Amino acid sequence: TNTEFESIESEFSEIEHQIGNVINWTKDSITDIWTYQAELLVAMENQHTIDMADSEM
Amino acid sequence: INKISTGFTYGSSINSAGTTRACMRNGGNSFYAELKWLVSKSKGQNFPQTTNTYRNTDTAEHLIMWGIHHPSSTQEKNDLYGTQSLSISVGSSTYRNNFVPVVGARPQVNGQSGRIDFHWTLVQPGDNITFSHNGGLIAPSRVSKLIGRGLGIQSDAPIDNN
Amino acid sequence: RNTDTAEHLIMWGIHHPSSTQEKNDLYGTQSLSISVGSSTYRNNFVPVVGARPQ
Ligand SMILES: *[C@@H]1O[C@H](CO)[C@@H](O[C@@H]2O[C@H](CO)[C@@H](O[C@@H]3O[C@H](CO)[C@@H](O)[C@H](O)[C@@H]3O)[C@H](O)[C@H]2NC(C)=O)[C@H](O)[C@H]1NC(C)=O
Ligand SMILES: *[C@@H]1O[C@H](CO)[C@@H](O[C@@H]2O[C@H](CO)[C@@H](O)[C@H](O)[C@H]2NC(C)=O)[C@H](O)[C@H]1NC(C)=O
Repeated sequence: TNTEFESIESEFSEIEHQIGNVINWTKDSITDIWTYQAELLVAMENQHTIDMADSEM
Repeated sequence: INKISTGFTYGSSINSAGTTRACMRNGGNSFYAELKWLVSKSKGQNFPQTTNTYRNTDTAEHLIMWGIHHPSSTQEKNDLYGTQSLSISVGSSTYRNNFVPVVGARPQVNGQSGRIDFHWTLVQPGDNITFSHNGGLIAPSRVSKLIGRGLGIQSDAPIDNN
Repeated sequence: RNTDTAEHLIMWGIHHPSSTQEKNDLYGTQSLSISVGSSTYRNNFVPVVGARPQ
């Protein structure tokens, strides 16, 4: 469901402190969902593959 | 980007060919390619008061930008503009603001001890934007328009075409 | 004076004449200036004349 993403902060200039923190908070809080979501999601695919293949025998 | 000229015209007593050493081109004094630095024709003479307007007729809004001058010492504003008080009034059907040059000492940057600060606004189609300036204005001579959608990359890696 | 149990919203406005002939009529020839003040909010304004589209 690809959606293009832009830049919301400058990599060479500076940002205001008040708004920079809010941007920082959201990013670190959104990176914590993908990391947690990916670990468990894969573990539930490794788990099923082992069980599935052993029933075929 | 697309550029559309403004068509501003100035009187006999206004010199729209001001140049500074810090913006060089071809080894000679120059200024910004799209902004005109108005000054008095003869040093010391009071700047005449003038009013200007931009008449939009295209189908889309244009981005108009201008600037104001902040001299470095009382000996300067008395020369470039004159002795009376300076004040600039702007007005459109949606944007109103007022500014005023103010002089004060500063550290030297490049070869100039003064400053110029820029503003901008969007002029909607079919509208008029007015510049009522007595002195210190750095008027535009072209107004840009932004068209289309694209992507903006902020990096320093070498370009690759294959 | 806000003699009540809850805070009230207060709103006001300032005039910006259209020509020197106008301010000299409505108000006068001296210099205009407005000063506001409370225990938390302090600000100052000033009418300024100019030219605008109608
Ligand atoms: C928002 O997040 C960014 C990224 O996490 C923060 O930028 C980082 O700011 C720290 C200082 O608070 C920088 O660390 C220092 O940088 C230089 C490296 O030469 C040096 O002074 C120190 O050794 C130290 O490492 C860090 O480099 C910087 N990160 C980037 C990528 O520029 C930012 O401060 C956060 N907050 C705000 C309000 O922007
Ligand atoms: C902007 O300026 C134009 C002129 O460049 C104004 O057009 C005039 O409008 C009046 C009032 O309706 C008409 O009587 C005139 O005939 C118009 N002049 C021309 C040359 O067509 C226009 O009103 C100004 N304001 C806006 C909002 O566009």
